[PDB]
Amino acid sequence: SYPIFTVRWVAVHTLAVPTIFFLGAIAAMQFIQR
Amino acid sequence: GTTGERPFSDIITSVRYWVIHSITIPALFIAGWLFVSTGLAYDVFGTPRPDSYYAQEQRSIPLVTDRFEAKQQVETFLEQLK
Amino acid sequence: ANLWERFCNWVTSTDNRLYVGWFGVIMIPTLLAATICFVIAFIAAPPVDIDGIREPVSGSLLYGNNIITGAVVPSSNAIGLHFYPIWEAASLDEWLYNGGPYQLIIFHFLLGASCYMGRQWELSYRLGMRPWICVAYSAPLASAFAVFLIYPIGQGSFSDGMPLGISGTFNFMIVFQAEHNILMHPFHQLGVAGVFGGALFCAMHGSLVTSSLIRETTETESANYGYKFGQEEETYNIVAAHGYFGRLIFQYASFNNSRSLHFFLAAWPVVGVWFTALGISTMAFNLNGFNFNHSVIDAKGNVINTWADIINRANLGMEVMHERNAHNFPLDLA
Amino acid sequence: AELTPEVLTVPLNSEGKTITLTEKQYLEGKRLFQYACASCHVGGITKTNPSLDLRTETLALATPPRDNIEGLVDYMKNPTTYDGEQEIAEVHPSLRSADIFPKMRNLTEKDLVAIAGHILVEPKILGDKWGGGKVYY
Amino acid sequence: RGWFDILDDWLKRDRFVFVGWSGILLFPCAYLALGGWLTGTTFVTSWYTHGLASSYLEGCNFLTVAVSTPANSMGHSLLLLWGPEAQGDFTRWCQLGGLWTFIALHGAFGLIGFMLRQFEIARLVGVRPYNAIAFSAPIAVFVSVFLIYPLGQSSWFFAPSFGVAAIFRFLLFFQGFHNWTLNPFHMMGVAGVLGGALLCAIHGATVENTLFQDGEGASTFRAFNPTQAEETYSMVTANRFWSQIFGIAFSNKRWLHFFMLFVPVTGLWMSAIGVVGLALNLRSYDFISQEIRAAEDPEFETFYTKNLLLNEGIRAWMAPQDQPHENFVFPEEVLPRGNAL
Amino acid sequence: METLKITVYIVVTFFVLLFVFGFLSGDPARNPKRKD
Amino acid sequence: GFAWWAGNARLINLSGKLLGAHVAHAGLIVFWAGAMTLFELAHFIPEKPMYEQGLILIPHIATLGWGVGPGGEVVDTFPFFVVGVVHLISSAVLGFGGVYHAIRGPETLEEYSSFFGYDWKDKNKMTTILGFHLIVLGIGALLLVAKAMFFGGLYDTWAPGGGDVRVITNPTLDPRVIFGYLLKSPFGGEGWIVSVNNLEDVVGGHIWIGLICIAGGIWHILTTPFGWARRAFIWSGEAYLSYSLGALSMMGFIATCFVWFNNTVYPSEFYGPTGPEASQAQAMTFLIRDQKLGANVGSAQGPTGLGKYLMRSPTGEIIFGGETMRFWDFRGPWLEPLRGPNGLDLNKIKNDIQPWQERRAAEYMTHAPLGSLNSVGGVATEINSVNFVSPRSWLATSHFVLAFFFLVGHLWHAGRARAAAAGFEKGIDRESEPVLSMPSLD
Ligand code: CLA
Ligand code: CLA
Ligand code: CLA
Ligand code: CLA
Ligand code: CLA
Ligand SMILES: CC1=C(/C=C/C(C)=C/C=C/C(C)=C/C=C/C=C(C)/C=C/C=C(C)/C=C/C2=C(C)CCCC2(C)C)C(C)(C)CCC1
Ligand SMILES: CC1=C(/C=C/C(C)=C/C=C/C(C)=C/C=C/C=C(C)/C=C/C=C(C)/C=C/C2=C(C)CCCC2(C)C)C(C)(C)CCC1
Ligand SMILES: CCCCCCCCCCCCCCCCCC(=O)O
Ligand code: OEX
Ligand SMILES: [Cl-]
Ligand SMILES: [Cl-]
Ligand SMILES: [Fe+2]
Repeated sequence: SYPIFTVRWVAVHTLAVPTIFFLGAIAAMQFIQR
Repeated sequence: GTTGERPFSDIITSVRYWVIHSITIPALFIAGWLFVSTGLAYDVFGTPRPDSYYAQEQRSIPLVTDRFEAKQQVETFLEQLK
Repeated sequence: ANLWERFCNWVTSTDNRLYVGWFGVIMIPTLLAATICFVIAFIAAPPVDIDGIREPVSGSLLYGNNIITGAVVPSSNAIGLHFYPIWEAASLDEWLYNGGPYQLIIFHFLLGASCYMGRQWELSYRLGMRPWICVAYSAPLASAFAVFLIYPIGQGSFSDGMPLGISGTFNFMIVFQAEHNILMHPFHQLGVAGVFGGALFCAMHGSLVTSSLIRETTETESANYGYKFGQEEETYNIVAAHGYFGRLIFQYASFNNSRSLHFFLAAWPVVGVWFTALGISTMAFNLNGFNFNHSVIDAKGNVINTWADIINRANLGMEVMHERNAHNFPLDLA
Repeated sequence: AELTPEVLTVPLNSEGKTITLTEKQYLEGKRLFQYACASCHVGGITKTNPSLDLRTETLALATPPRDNIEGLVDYMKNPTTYDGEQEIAEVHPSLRSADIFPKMRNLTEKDLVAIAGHILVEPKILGDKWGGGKVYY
Repeated sequence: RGWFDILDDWLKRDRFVFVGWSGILLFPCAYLALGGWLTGTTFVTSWYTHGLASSYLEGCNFLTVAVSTPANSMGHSLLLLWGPEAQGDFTRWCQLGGLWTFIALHGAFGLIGFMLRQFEIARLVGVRPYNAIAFSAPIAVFVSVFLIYPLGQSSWFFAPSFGVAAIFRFLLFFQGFHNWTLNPFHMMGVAGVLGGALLCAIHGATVENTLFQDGEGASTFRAFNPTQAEETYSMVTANRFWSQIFGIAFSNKRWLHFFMLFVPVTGLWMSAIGVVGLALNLRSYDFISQEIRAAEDPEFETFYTKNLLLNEGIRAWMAPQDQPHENFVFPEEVLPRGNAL
Repeated sequence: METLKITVYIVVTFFVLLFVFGFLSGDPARNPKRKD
Repeated sequence: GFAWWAGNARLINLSGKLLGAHVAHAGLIVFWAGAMTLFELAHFIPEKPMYEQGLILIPHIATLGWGVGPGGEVVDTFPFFVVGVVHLISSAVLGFGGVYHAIRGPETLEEYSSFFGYDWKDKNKMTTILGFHLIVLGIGALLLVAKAMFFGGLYDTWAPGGGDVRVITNPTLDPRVIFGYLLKSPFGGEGWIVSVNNLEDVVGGHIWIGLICIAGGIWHILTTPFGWARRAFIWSGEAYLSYSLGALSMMGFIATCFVWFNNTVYPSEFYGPTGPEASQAQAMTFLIRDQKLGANVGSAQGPTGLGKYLMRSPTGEIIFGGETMRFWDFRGPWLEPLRGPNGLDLNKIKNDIQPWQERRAAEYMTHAPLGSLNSVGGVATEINSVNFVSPRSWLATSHFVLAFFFLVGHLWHAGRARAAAAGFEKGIDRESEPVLSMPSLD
């Protein structure tokens, strides 16, 4: 029986969640035109 | 060997994992996307839009030249585009 | 008792205090020639017309240099890539004016260093070692080839090879930046990562091993006396060191295989320095660093400067000033 | 700031008639300038003769005046030296010399207007940088 | 068996990512430094502090984005969010350069955090604290370059900006203004960094090419076991090789590994010292004896005079756009330029 | 200058012949394990 | 005993599966040659010089006489298509044999057939395979001769009237000429074989090489290595690999210098001007401009006291001034009409410069092989605008890198072959450590 929510769980998501969001913002940017 | 957390290779080959994360990962991607496509990123951070670095017949940088009036100076420059 | 076979036996002997070997039969004279000429020229050579414009540059101590400013000066741009041995000059005076010593030294040295690398292979074979130390040395060796031979070949002149001096070196690297934007070149970036990382991992490895030394000594003696040359037991505790470093980061970012670890140590700087030597070698043919000059403009078309455009202002000031008397026409094409 | 019609308005001819280009014509001009001209004329200078540039004020003082769409279209058909005294079609690209300058072969009349328009707009956007050379990079 | 000991119990549990007491300082500060950099390089301009675009949002790429220094007119303001400059407005804070102090200062306390963590884990695991000692060099470099240097200058504006190309500009600034390549403290740093990379490569290569045959495979990595007593490569054969190849070799494994600590750590400390000098413009810029001769003797020329001409070019061609608060206007006729170029 | 040129040609030739002939004199066999 | 990351070393003694790898890989080479040609063709725009368009393969085909006419103008693109399609089609056949021999065919060949099977240690068999391939190679070099002499000729940049395809009717056979090149110094004004400047010498050199390779091939089929060679070498697959890596490395370095200096078999019409060419063309350009304004370019003293336009080389020849003093060994068809016996002829410069020469100089000066990695053209301080990096820079840099790594591969595999043959490639035997039976040095 393994736990689901751990300090490890938090470290991981503390980085992965904003990364994916930032990757989404940056992908939109490739379609900005001047 | 191990400190009793569930191994990563067990988690990411597991079906429950991908059931949650095929939603959470695209949703985040689309959220960040909308952050930019709506223009909200510009307004939160104060980043000039391509049409608002300069005024039409201006080629001076709107450079902050005062420490304690600096916030007021930026606002002055920004009005000179409106 | 055969004379040739006795001589062969001595050349390749593993009992000589310094290994000679067949690679050493070429390395010894070429390096002695290059060393003797370098020392004489550093101390006493007269000024050399490096750029072919009859504007001689003083490199030696007796002509008003110190250790920092002194240099054996590259050969005249009038010579280009022509071979300029002593016997092609009408006199030593001429040969000195035109930079002959630079050619003598770098050709002898590049040959002797090449053989140094082979000598590293050769003795490894006579000792029954594995052979690839020389492969590690090919990284510094390729770097010297790049700045003394390759870059001259592509630019057409040994006058644009690297001076053999401390300030001369800096002159070469400032002018390289103006003509190639080397900093914006990814192979120089890998070189910096190779050299920064190598220093990092040098310190890491030294500090982790030093940290896990096994108490063999008292506080009044150097711990170094806890290891005796040729003892069979390891002298530190890799598991305690793996257990410290795995916790500083996390376990699977730490090596407990000492073979993998030392291979990592070998490969990271060697490969980074391969790339930066390849950077110089390919900027020799003018495939230069990224150019983002005026890449950002606004809705009207105004240029919006970035840090790359600021780099470009610095590059311009180097460009317009270097070899200030040497250009008659508006493009420095080589 | 933006590419307003005011900036896309350039002289059509020496009689001070004007013409207002589209943003489309201007970007087409810029594209066509890079295709056929910028190897020598990048940034409004002239690499093979730096004493003559594409600054409006220089073109205005060319004989046939060239600070207008007509002058520049004609120039691209029948280039002359700066005083108008000789034709230089054989050492300068032009429709007249498109046998020896093959990039000029597929240029239509509308393309020539766009190129001319680009050349006349750009110094309004870039000012001193246009034709000023490396001092202004 | 009170609360402090219970919290100690928990902070020091063996888990995938160890926390410790030092983690309380480290992990907030590291994550915020790193988030500030990622945030600023993705979304934040340098238009009002530098007249520069500097985010992905503005059209920059990974090499040209930066979190740029505050405007020169901020002096050494801490630029707190709630301070009198930004007055709590987040947007203006970003625009005045507040993210630079944010990253620099959280970064500094994170570096402390990290070194306390090397101390904390070293003590729990039972080993000597040399990894922590070695990391003092990275800290010396960071504080001398990002903090001491701009504090001796007019403002944070002349600190390095956190960005790839921005750091390149800092390299070239130091050449043209400080003649930093001429500085023997940089030269000792160069020797320590290049000496470190040499020692790293040559030590790895040597171990791998004096391996003992301890398995039968062509892959020699399998034939190691981290709890074996025996050395996995021959120090005797390694010593003979280098003695015969190079004249001298290491003979003491302990000295060897200490020297690998010593060389790059010392080099970095030396370069930090010279940067402290440059905080004051205390440069190794010139050799007086050279200048006296050259001023009197126009046929006298060295690589030293040639390099100052390049510096003088760097200063005059970059200063107007790199120091915009100064309103430098250099007419074309005053720019130093050689013939034609 | 020609005396010099010829002297150097001879010195260099001599050393290069030692090198070629030395490595042709059974060099694979000069190791400490399997000699052939 | 090899790990996955050294997994192809598992093939050393599986001659069948190893044949499949070699032939599958041969198919990728041919695939790339085909696909890439068609890609360049689909992008080709004939109004634009080849070198403004990123072409490296079409220039090789045009150099052979296909597709082009006078001046290097492209007249017919169909020859390029054919070369692409045929290479593309042929790679399926090699692909097919490749994966059949790697997956399904017998994994060893020596039980199935004593002719095709081989042992690496079998010196007779090895030189026989070598012999066959030497003959193939000799045939190939003769195909180049055949093209030049019997099937349309080659592009000749030196031909009078701007260059043209020319049939080669008198290939040079004089071995003092052909082997004279092998003995020229590689230094400036000499250029070893990179200085070959005319197609007669190119074709004659290939007659010689074809005959030598065919003779060499027959020689190696009929003989086995002499005892002195038997004792000089390591006789193993990895040793032979190491020999060829060294030879590829040497050849890569030569190809680098060829495409960088040689404008005969890499005509500047297709490949762009060389570095020396471009730089010579700048001085020419401004000599012309200035002389047209009234300047006396022969008597004009520059800042240094040397001529602003014209000076002497170190052996006296009249040459262009400025930094291009270094490129005075340059020779090209647009420039040679001005050369007299003492170098550039001041009376030809004043009277006989032609518009096409003025055009060509201007073109080459503005297409110098300088550019950034993202293909912004010109010097490193230039602004964005021109999308150009010379094909010569691309072909020189790529092949320098490949030659360098193949030299590393040579040292890797050579040292390892030596160690494996002596029996200590896996490490030092603890019980028989050679240094422990040697006396100490001191
Ligand atoms: C260990 C964690 C840590 C550390 C060391 C720092 C350190 C710092 N932060 Mg960061 N920060 C952190 C966590 C941390 N932060 C977290 C978790 C967040 C997210 C919420 C932030 C968000 C953040 C922002 C948004 C900003 C900072 C800023 C700063 C700087 C100024 C701090 C200051 O003046 O505090 C002053 C306060 C203290 C030092 C606390 C002292 C409290 C004492 C012990 C008790 C005193 C009595 C108390 C007030 C009694 C209550 C009275 C009441 C009943 C009325 C400094 C470098 C600023 C900065 O970087 O400027 C550029 C800034 O703008 N931080
Ligand atoms: C004709 C050329 C040739 C041939 C047939 C071989 C064949 C062999 N080599 Mg040698 N090798 C070569 C050239 C060659 N090598 C060169 C030029 C070098 C120097 C770089 C080496 C260096 C080398 C080493 C260091 C080693 C070998 C080894 C081996 C054996 C196993 C190789 C293997 O499984 O690779 C498997 C393939 C891989 C692991 C993939 C590697 C991928 C490369 C590094 C990256 C390429 C990326 C590319 C540039 C662009 C990517 C774009 C992106 C979209 C992906 C095998 C006998 C091993 C050995 O000793 O065997 C006894 C060994 O340890 N090779
Ligand atoms: C040019 C690249 C190249 C080539 C030609 C080969 C070829 C080969 N390798 Mg090597 N290898 C390579 C790269 C290459 N390798 C690299 C980069 C690595 C590192 C990742 C390795 C690592 C490696 C290992 C670890 C091993 C091999 C082995 C083998 C052999 C047997 C493989 C097998 O059983 O497949 C089984 C695979 C399949 C059945 C899957 C399908 C594979 C097919 C061929 C894909 C082709 C698709 C294609 C589009 C079809 C076109 C057909 C059409 C023309 C009709 C085979 C001769 C093995 C060996 O030596 O055996 C003793 C072995 O153990 N290789
Ligand atoms: C050099 C590469 C090479 C080598 C050494 C071999 C060797 C072998 N193959 Mg493989 N094979 C190859 C390429 C190669 N093959 C290719 C390219 C294909 C696909 C076309 C095949 C498909 C194939 C099959 C399907 C089979 C073999 C089999 C065999 C074996 C016996 C063949 C026989 O009896 O001769 C037959 C001899 C002839 C037909 C004489 C005609 C000569 C050839 C075909 C024409 C000349 C080609 C020319 C020189 C180059 C191409 C022209 C181009 C440049 C335009 C032998 C070990 C057999 C095997 O392993 O079974 C156990 C088997 O069944 N091969
Ligand atoms: C792919 C090409 C190739 C390969 C790998 C071989 C391989 C071999 N040959 Mg064959 N050979 C070839 C082509 C080839 N040959 C051709 C085309 C011919 C016809 C002319 C011959 C004629 C031939 C003869 C007549 C003999 C061999 C022999 C041998 C064996 C010994 C080779 C040796 O030690 O040379 C190494 C070279 C030397 C020891 C001395 C010469 C060194 C050169 C000249 C120095 C030049 C270096 C310089 C930097 C390079 C620049 C160019 C230079 C001209 C200036 C070996 C198995 C021998 C043997 O056993 O045959 C049974 C033998 O006697 N070969
Ligand atoms: C500042 C601030 C803050 C904070 C914030 C944060 C903390 C943030 C975070 C953020 C984040 C945290 C971010 C992230 C992002 C990320 C990203 C953006 C990533 C990317 C990456 C990539 C892109 C990669 C890729 C690649 C490549 C390129 C190659 C190699 C491989 C790979 C795949 C990796 C607060 C609130 C306190 C307030 C104040 C201000
Ligand atoms: C085609 C052509 C031509 C011709 C060419 C020819 C005719 C060539 C030849 C060439 C050749 C003829 C080559 C050579 C080669 C050689 C070499 C490259 C060698 C090597 C060697 C080695 C490698 C050795 C080694 C060793 C030693 C030293 C000791 C012992 C051991 C051993 C054996 C290892 C010409 C130019 C006219 C023109 C163009 C085209
Ligand atoms: C030692 C740890 C210190 C933690 C510092 C975290 C600070 C938390 C951020 C709070 C910022 C709110 C400021 C915005 C409101 C200011 C309005 C005003 O100036 O009156
Ligand atoms: O010499 Mn040395 O440096 Ca290569 O560019 Mn051109 O040249 Mn000179 O000038 Mn910039
Ligand atoms: Cl200089
Ligand atoms: Cl010049
Ligand atoms: Fe070690």
